[PDB]
Amino acid sequence: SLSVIFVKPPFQLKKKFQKDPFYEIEMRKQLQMQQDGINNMTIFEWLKNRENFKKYGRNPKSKKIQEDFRDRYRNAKIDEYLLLYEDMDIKAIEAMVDSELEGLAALANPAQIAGGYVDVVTQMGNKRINSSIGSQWGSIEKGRSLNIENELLKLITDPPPITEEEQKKIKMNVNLVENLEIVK
Repeated sequence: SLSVIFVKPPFQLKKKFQKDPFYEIEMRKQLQMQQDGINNMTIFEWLKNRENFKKYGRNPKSKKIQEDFRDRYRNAKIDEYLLLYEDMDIKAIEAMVDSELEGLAALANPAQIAGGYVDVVTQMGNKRINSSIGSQWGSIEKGRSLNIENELLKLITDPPPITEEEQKKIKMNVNLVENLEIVK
């Protein structure tokens, strides 16, 4: 196993998300899923994805994966609502579902700057709370995602070091949710 890496600086619940209590709940939900997404990968895996994202950029395949899911999810929800509430006015249901989907985004767990190069999409989440996380991950040259890689390198290079062979068998171990910082 490995020592926990806490994200530095902590993620922030910005001013405009403090009004409605749903946003706090969602930010934890979303940071969790991104956390779980990293801790599912191996040290070598994560470090490669970050290597590639830095060297070649965003993966064009991922936007298509996501829109394809939206389209499925849209139709899936319509059927759920048709059959659950007995409204056969599929145009009404379609209107309603499309409202919901306006403030929803396919969730890349984790984002691509944060080592999720080839993500498989399966859940929807608040588009804005998702874009807050996404910018707070920072840039390649500076930010929270960088601070995770640097700390993770010191861990593997300090003695007794970790070879690629052992990198491929130790899973990531970050925490993005304990220290969530509510702006004051």
